[PDB]
Amino acid sequence: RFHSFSFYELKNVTNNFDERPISVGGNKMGEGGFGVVYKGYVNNTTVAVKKLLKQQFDQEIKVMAKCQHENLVELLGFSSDGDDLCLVYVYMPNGSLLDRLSCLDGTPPLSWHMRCKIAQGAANGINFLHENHHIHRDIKSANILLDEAFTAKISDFGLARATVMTSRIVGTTAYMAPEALRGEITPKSDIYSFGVVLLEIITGLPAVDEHREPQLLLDIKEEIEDEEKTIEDYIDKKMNDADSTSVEAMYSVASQCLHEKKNKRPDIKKVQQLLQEMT
Ligand SMILES: Cn1cc(Nc2nc(NC3(C)CC3)c3nc(CC#N)ccc3n2)cn1
Repeated sequence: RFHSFSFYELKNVTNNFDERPISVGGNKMGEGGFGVVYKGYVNNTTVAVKKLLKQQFDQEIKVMAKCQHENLVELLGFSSDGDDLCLVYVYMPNGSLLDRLSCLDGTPPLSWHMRCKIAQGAANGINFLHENHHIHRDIKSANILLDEAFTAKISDFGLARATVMTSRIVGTTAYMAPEALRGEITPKSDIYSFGVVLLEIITGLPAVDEHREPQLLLDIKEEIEDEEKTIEDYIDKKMNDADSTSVEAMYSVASQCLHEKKNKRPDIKKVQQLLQEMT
């Protein structure tokens, strides 16, 4: 299905992998899942080039082939010329949800209306993966990309897995479920991580911050339950269109996702249903 590249092609499309900022004159859009991503070109389509480990390259293509959905990023191609490896996708013009929440490079803050659509879209993408018996294992705002219409697209299926335990604990610790940190592999851990994403959407705060109390965003749930704070205290001030009702409705979903006991968390279908009722 995917078009097979050759390293020279990609070297050139990326202006010899100009690994520097776009502001200056480079091509580096960013770095992430065991790699770097630069803006590239294929005739009419702008591509994202993921220059990289081998087993994470092999799995990404495996998962991408069976999992095509409007809320999953689309893989167009790749190149496997030696130890230098490359993955190629439809370029997401509005980058990651993490970067848009932080207004990286001066992009305007996302409105509450836009935030609600992104949360629903991301929940729909997770639903598709769970329906297809796949556990993402690295649900985070850096892995939620935004297209030309700010439609949420789940990315990075390198750690994805098709109850079961592991010796190699992998993921982003600020987003990980307690049982995932203990080696358990369960789709219930993806729900917990999605709860952290929902808190990031409401607050616009990063999942972890050394210079903050609490350092971990997931801990604001406790502050609220203990009444040391309100959700209203944490609503992102960079919005003019949030209303208490839908904000509290999204917080309620986030709160349920963040249950310490995995079996007490809602499944993705209940999450999707609850986010749809919110609007
Ligand atoms: C403004 N801006 C647009 C972009 N576009 C973009 N960014 C991707 N990753 C980021 C966020 C690290 C750079 C990306 N990633 C994949 C999948 C992978 N790897 C597929 C498409 C992508 N498109 C980035 N900043």
